[PDB]
Amino acid sequence: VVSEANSVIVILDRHGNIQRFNRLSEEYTGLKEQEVIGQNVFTLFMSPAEASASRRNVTGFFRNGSSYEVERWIKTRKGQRLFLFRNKFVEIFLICSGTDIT
Ligand SMILES: CCCCCCCCC/C=C\C(=O)O
Repeated sequence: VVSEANSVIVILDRHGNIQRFNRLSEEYTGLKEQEVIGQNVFTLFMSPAEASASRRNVTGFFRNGSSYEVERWIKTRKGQRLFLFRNKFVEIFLICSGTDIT
């Protein structure tokens, strides 16, 4: 293996259901891409408080959408971890470019 990635890259739809789930995201969660595509990212990987605020962002972003950055406490195999996500359209899908800033 010649190289690795430094960012958790998850692609979502307006409902928050996962479409792509890169390799670093699997290592953080123990769940492979095949398991989580079609699954809701909010209920899977964040608490109710974070899920609430995030789900409104994604829904609001798909209405009047401008690229933005967000800090979201994510729920991983080693407890919660804070990620900076750079979010933007590809318009059906939302690319989430995350960095563990814990
Ligand atoms: C362990 C996988 C974590 C992927 C979670 C995606 C978070 C993307 C954040 C999107 C909208 C927001 O909250 O403003």
